[PDB]
Amino acid sequence: RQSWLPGSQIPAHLDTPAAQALAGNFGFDPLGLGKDPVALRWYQQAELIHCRTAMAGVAGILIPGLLTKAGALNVPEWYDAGKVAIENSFAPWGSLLAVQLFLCGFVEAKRWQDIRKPGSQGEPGSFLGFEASLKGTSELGYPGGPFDPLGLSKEADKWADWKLKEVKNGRLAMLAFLGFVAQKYATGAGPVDNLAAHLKDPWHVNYATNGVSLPFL
Amino acid sequence: RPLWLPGSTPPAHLKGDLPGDFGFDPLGLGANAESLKWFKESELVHSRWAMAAVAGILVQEIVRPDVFWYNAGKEVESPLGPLGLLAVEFFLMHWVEVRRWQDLRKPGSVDQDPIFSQYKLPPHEVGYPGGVFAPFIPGDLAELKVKEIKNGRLAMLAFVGFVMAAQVTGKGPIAALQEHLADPWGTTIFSKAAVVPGQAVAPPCKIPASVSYKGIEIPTPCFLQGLWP
Amino acid sequence: VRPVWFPGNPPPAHLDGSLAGDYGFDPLFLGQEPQTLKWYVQAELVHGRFAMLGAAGIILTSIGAKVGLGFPEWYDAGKVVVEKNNIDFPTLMVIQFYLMGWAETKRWYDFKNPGSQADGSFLGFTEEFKGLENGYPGGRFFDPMGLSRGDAAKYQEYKQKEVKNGRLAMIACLGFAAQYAATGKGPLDNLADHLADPNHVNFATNGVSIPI
Amino acid sequence: LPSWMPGADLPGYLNGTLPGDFGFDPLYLGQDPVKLKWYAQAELMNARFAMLAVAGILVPELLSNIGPGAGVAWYDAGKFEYFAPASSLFGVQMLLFAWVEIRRYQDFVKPGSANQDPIFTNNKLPDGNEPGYPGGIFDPFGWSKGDIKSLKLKEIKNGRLAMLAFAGFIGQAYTTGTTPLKNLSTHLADPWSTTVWQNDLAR
Repeated sequence: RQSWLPGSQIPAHLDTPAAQALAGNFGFDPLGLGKDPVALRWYQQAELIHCRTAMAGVAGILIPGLLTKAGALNVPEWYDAGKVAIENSFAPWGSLLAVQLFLCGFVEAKRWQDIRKPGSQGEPGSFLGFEASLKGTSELGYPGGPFDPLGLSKEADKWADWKLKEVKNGRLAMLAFLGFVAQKYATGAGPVDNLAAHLKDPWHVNYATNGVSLPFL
Repeated sequence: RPLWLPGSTPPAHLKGDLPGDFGFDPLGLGANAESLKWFKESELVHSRWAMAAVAGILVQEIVRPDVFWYNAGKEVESPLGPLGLLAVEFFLMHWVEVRRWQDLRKPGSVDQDPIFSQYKLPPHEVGYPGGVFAPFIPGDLAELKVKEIKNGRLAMLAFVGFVMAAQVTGKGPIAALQEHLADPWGTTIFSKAAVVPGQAVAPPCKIPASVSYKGIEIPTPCFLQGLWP
Repeated sequence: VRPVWFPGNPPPAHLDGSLAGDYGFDPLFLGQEPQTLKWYVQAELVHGRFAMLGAAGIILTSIGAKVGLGFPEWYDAGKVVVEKNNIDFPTLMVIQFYLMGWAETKRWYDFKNPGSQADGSFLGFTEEFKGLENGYPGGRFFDPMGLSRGDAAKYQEYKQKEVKNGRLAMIACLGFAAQYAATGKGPLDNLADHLADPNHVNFATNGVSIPI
Repeated sequence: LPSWMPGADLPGYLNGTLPGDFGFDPLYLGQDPVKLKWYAQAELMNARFAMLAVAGILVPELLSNIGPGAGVAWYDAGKFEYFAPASSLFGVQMLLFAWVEIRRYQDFVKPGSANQDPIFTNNKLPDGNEPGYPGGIFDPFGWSKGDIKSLKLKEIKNGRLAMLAFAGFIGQAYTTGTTPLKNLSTHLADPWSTTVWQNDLAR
């Protein structure tokens, strides 16, 4: 099948109905961290959450960051917007972080009780109307009802493609974010600016000439 | 059967079916069949090219002398834009060549005039379109193919000889030949250069250097001037 | 019966004659195991090819140097041209390493799995990224002239002449190295000098070769 | 079978079922038939749109060249009063877009399920629905006689054509900083010097 490394052998664990049926599989675990299936499923869930959050974050960075080059939507840099917004704020950052911590912990508790026992949150009466749609969609990591509100799941011929493009774009988002932070350390300027620099000159605007990435030269 | 070397023996794949063959592949290049077809095709193409080019250079030097055929590139003037000439050339010739290539890869597949469906070229081999292309034939295709390949290889020789003679004398080949006739002994590369353990001598190149057209300033190096003797 | 490099002594066990240039020369038994032997076969082939390259390049540049054509001497051409143009050591090195790593790791995993490279895991390709022999990847590209698919006897002869010239080129490149490191000069120049006087322009007078 | 490449190998799934198939897909972007239907639909859409767009960008400038409410350049949009700000205009625009658009989607998804005016229940579009070809009152002039072939064919052909022309408009605008009609007039003045290459090299 499609393997990250042609010629290579498939990891023992990575070739099973579940693995080949999970997503985005190319026999890539040279550290064999998935020789255990429970750990493997747990890590699939972790990777899902990471893909989603990284996609969200990289959008929130690029889009306003790109349009600040445009006239409107003049926005400060992302690694400084913290200072900017806390200046323009109305509440102390302590209380802000505390409340957002509470409200994230609640939802995380729900997700976690589910991943512990899938049919956990359909317990009748535990809420007033939640349990109705508060039940898994037979695939741990794809809640239903309001989640997937536009009925994109009632068309299975697009189901696999949705899953695949989700995981692909998520992995790309994680990678782009790491590039962001790395270049903000090395150069320190706007990502769009590093972009424009390497475009105005590829052959000399690069880590190869940053004098830092490769210090021995 | 004639052989390029009388008294010798031909190779295996070289049989004698192809026109103008003389069992000349001392390196057995004609081993594989598709490669063989490709090479015959390319030989025919080059032969016709060299024939056209040598005839043109000859008659050009005859009719309009004092305009260096090697220098028509710079020395040409046209009211039309050079960009226009190169563009039209590239386009239309790209078309003809890609059509011939489509033919070679899928034989007899495009022999219809795709606008004038009435007009349609009859089927034929490769490198032998015929039809309207051959509307006038005195004699036999057998001898004609032979004469074609003969004159084509000869024209290749003539062209490369013109190139070297122009790189060593910078003259029109006609005047260079007049020179060679004028002096039977001195108008020889032997009289012009030699190599001996003592030292090496090579005659000086005649094309000076990079020549400047309208700003481009083409760099013009000699063909491997280093090993000329 | 094959000409043994040491006329009179019989060849060892693993040295048989199936390969090109089997003059029975492995006095260190480095090729008893067939894995290691096929391995060193591929190694010798690539090295011979590199040496043939290097000798050709050096000799041509050296001729261009002696003739008044401004070509530098090989051991300087690198620095001189990189300073001439607007090149950067880092960018050149990194691009070079990228491309070489790709091609070479592909050859590596081919040697490992002898067939999995023309498996269409490439763009669309097959019947060309599949090996023909250990270190003989003649397909439509590596043998586009297509001699490997004709006259197997002539093909064997070509393997023979290839490995012969490869060994010769290896030796000659090391020649060049010593020539220059000793005479602090140009190789072709040393040649011309020994021509001028072989009796006296030679290592016997170079006063370094023989340290007496 | 008119092929985009005479003598080439057409992939199987392309079968001339839809108006104007030449077997042109060197990337196999429609092997999945649901994708294929989606893409033929969106193709017809974008095509007809580019048609109407090129029409009403060409006509206004060409009439401005001669003998009237305005003669502004095509991409110079925001500059007029129009007795109202663009806000409410684009508002009502998108509302009505929504209605009949949600019904276009209905026609595509559940065929034959939207043919009669729910108000004018008597008024009712015909039953040969063919999602993507309502006709009927959309054919209020006795057409659809010539069977369908040339109609659908020339339709999709001119649609792809207008798509290309629209893109070229964007190109000349962005680069030359001028108007397509003027770029045309210039190349007319001299083709031998009005070339992309001339312009990029000068740039």
